[PDB]
Amino acid sequence: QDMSPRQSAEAFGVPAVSSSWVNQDGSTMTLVFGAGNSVSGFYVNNAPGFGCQGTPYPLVGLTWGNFIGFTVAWDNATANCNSVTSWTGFAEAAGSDVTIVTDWNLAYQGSSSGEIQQGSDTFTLVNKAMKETPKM
Amino acid sequence: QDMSPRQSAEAFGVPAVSSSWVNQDGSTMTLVFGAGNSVSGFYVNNAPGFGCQGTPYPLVGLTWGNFIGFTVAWDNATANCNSVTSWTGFAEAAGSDVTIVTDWNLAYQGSSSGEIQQGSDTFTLVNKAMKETPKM
Amino acid sequence: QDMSPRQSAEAFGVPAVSSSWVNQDGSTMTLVFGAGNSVSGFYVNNAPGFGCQGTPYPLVGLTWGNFIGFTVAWDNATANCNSVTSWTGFAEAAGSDVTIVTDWNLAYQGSSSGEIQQGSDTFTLVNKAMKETPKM
Amino acid sequence: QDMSPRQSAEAFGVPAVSSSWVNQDGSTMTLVFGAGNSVSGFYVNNAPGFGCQGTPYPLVGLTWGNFIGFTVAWDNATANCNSVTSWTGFAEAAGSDVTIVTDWNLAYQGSSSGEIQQGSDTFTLVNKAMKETPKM
Amino acid sequence: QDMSPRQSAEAFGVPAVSSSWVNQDGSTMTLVFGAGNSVSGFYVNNAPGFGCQGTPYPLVGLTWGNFIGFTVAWDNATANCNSVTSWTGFAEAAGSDVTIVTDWNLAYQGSSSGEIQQGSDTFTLVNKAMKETPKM
Amino acid sequence: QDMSPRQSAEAFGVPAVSSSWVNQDGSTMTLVFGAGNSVSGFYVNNAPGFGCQGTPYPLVGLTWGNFIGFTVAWDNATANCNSVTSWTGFAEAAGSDVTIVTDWNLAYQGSSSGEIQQGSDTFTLVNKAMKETPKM
Amino acid sequence: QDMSPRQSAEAFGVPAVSSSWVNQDGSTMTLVFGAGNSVSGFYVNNAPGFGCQGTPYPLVGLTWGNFIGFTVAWDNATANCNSVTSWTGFAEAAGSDVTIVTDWNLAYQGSSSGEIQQGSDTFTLVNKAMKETPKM
Amino acid sequence: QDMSPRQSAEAFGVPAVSSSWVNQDGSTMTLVFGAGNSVSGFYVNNAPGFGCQGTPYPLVGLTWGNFIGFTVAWDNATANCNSVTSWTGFAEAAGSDVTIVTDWNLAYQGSSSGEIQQGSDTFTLVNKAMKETPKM
Repeated sequence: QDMSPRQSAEAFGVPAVSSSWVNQDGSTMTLVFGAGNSVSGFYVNNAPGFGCQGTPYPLVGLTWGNFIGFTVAWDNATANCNSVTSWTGFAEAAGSDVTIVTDWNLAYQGSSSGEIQQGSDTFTLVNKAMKETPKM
Repeated sequence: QDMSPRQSAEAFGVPAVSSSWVNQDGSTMTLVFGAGNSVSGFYVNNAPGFGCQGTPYPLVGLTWGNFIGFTVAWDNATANCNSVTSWTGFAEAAGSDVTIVTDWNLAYQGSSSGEIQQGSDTFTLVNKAMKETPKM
Repeated sequence: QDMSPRQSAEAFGVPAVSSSWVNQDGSTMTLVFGAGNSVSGFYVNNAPGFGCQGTPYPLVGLTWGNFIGFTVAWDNATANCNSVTSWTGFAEAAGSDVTIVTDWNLAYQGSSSGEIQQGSDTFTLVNKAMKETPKM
Repeated sequence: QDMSPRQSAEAFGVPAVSSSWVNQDGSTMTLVFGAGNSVSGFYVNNAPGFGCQGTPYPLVGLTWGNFIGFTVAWDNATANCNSVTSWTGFAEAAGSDVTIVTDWNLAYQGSSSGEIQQGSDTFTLVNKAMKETPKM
Repeated sequence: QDMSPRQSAEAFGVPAVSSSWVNQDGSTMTLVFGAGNSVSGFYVNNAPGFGCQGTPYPLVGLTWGNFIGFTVAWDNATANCNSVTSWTGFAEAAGSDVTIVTDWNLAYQGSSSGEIQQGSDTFTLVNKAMKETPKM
Repeated sequence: QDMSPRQSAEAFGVPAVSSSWVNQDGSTMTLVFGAGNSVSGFYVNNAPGFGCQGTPYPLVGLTWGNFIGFTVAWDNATANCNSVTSWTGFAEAAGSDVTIVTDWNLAYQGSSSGEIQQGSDTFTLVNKAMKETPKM
Repeated sequence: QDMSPRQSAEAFGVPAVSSSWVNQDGSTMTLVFGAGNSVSGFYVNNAPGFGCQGTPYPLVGLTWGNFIGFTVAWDNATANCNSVTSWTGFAEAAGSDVTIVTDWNLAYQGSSSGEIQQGSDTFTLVNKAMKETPKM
Repeated sequence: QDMSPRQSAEAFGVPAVSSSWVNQDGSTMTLVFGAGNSVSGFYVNNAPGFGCQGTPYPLVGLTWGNFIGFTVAWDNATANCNSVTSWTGFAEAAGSDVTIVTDWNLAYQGSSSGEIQQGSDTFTLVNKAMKETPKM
């Protein structure tokens, strides 16, 4: 019935409970599946024109099968951008790769009220590089 | 420094760490602010045409200030609709009322392919009903 | 020695650690077996004339074998009816169905004095509804 | 909004988060109020004609204001009686004392099926005796 | 080689992680083996001349192999005797019973001074009584 | 009501929750007062003729007022002496000149059966040395 | 006198429990002071010639007063450089900045042998940037 | 995937999760491998000329493979030396003849500012002595 971390990750299409990802903007995140359909990790935004680039912010969400959603609040020790984003989407095998198709909403303060900017990210699974040394 | 539950709730616009809400469809949810910008609670969906209606599903998200994001996976002990939804939005006063303006995304399995349906929910704060009795 | 969740669930008569139930009134609850004979879940009361209807309230109890007891306090973020109810009873097959035969007591505030109302609920196990989709 | 252990105990009518009690049969229990309306402790049954007399069994329940319910499974390391009892009731000041009026149901295995035996216990608060020595 | 609860209990000479015991005075206790050599449980003193008889008091201690030590502070919700006792000893076969042979020290306040009383309790293992009705 | 760590320490006659001690043989220990009468720490045995000397072994016990009991199992990652000891005793406080008078029992394997050796240690409180460099 | 997070951070010379830092190479880290002298956080290496650049790696360590030590294992979901680094050093005013002066050792596999590289990083405290829109 | 405690130890070259060590100066420590690359334990400093000798101080660090880093803050309940040290190094394993080659840095208060002393320790693994009595 209830999914373990590994089974939840396998049902999403990934071997490991920890998984590294990059999107089309070069933005990166780590996804960690846990108990009760949970998802945790960290997101680094490298999207052109976005404040709060280049440092990690925590993410939390939930998953079932190929489907996922997660949110990031743009708050950490380095920089706050007074906004939060949630992604929702699904996972598919796209060759020997694994991708995630998502759409996202970013809620933030505009000139006269709150606004919500929409977008779309496609994430690509990154194989853990076992380098064998820290030289080069 | 960092936001306590009461502080986080206050910053969002609500006097108490737990809060009940209802949207335009009669959908209901409870929101509980915790530490490190966390958000948890339960969602009961009463949206016309939606397949997992009437029972509570866990939600989890994050907040900062007036801004919020959260996710429900459509899986509990009563019913599974093989899908997840994420909401993102902001609080704002509408008189002595408090509302949450959100846009949402629902990722689910279509005929051949993953699909993302989109929409908007507005939530209105519901004061804890204080009866002296369970009799009518 | 001591009962694990799955073991405790099995001994009670149910194949899975989480289970959904409905009584004669359409009242619903979820039951989750844990360690040390524990029982937890949520109750939604739809009993005619009852003042805290339609929303979930936490329950907690204990089990051994076919036998169970649990309590709900009529307090959540939506509504408070200044009362608590305890159920006690046993599981028994009724064909391929599983039922819980319970008697209950509700302690509440009357006109001058604390009062205890009594009754009987029968619960019937509800199989997890497995849709491929949230669309209809 | 949410009650602390002390406030929950005060709302029940007792100074301390821990409280000792004796009923009309000389049965004894300890009540420990916790967070989220919780109640834990231990029950020793000295009721004429009951197996499982004279050792403590854990209790769990919930409370709001003067109202309480809690259950005991007749299982511990000393003796199992394959049954569980839940009490429900209310607290009142009865002179300088504090009492609890409860009714209870005991679910157990009868000769041809499950049965539920009802009863009534009145518990009296016992002041912690500070003896000042273990001699006499 | 770090011991599990079952392994620790088995090395002490009992089949199970929880065990019930009785000493020469009718005093009773429950022993629970944990991780890191740990021991917890509950003690009921029915020794002639001791205050603080007839109610359970937490115990805590450690074990290695056949050897054990544990302490009870004479403080619970019912009564405080402003004193503590420690037991130290060993398990041994006495026929097909299992016993624990122990010496004990009780520290308490005398007429002018701290004092330490000493003696020996021998404990015999009690099989869990499976009565399978609470009738008798 | 319940005793806090600081309160439990102050009652015992020491101004901090963590405290350092040495006995007549130069054996040393640290005592950490916690919730629920609890006591934990480490013991370093420098007693002539004892086999498990010079390394720290965990202790646990309980306290009330100026009374205390604790045990040490003679098992850690350096050496095992297949034995356990418990101390019971009382504190005697004049300012920062604080002593614990104790008696102890050592249970171990003799040549033909279990045996218990008795002894007395006097512990004296060591004021934390605040040296401001590791240099000499 | 046992230090709280805020007290520990203040003794190190930073206002807050979390802090962001940058070293002479553009490497970045986040420091989080906890209880029991503890330190945790995340490190991003942008040092010239180092593998495992540009992603966050957990750190952990301890502190007393102005003094700190911490370790990073070069392993995360993105990349493993089969090596670990520790930093040790002290905080000092440099103008109205706050710096940490540190020496470090990196242990890694060389052509035949374990090897240890050494150097110095100086870290400067970065104020949290409150941008209050994610635009730019 | 993620490394278990046992796996992390085996990778480091030691057969148990808890392990005892001694360096050239007779300083001793215990190393405990846990989840997430984590390392904890205690360090006893017997180095000539060092101010915080003969008592255990906590360590924490991280490991990957045969590489390790850990720090000790020179603060405990016996003595504070207002300084911290970190070791980094690698294990060298031939059967049960296992060594850790390390280098260390000691940060402390000099006469005019912070200073960092460097050194090298070689640790050698000590096989847990299984002595079967505390007697000699």
